[PDB]
Amino acid sequence: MGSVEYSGYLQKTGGKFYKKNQTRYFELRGPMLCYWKRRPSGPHVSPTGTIDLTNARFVENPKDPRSWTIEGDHLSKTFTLTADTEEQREAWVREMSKVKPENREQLEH
Repeated sequence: MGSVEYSGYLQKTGGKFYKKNQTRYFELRGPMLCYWKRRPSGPHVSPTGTIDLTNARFVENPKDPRSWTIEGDHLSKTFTLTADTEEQREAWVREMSKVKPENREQLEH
């Protein structure tokens, strides 16, 4: 797509060794997720990095409904995305489900 469908803040691991709980800006562009060290001056600004969430599965942590576990065939690695609110908890994944995939379907055999 390239356009933004949804954006907001999430909690994640961070600090030098990726251990500490830090807040970062996230921005959803179709099946692609962007994240930023800081808020951009505009959509033309490059993100810090992206995650391919095409046909990704999202499962709640049994100890923390707000902490999503993200895995899928197109995913470079397992991610954790922790919401701040109950509304975000649900909306986050829902918005990432409304979007259409861009990648070609794979053979599961």
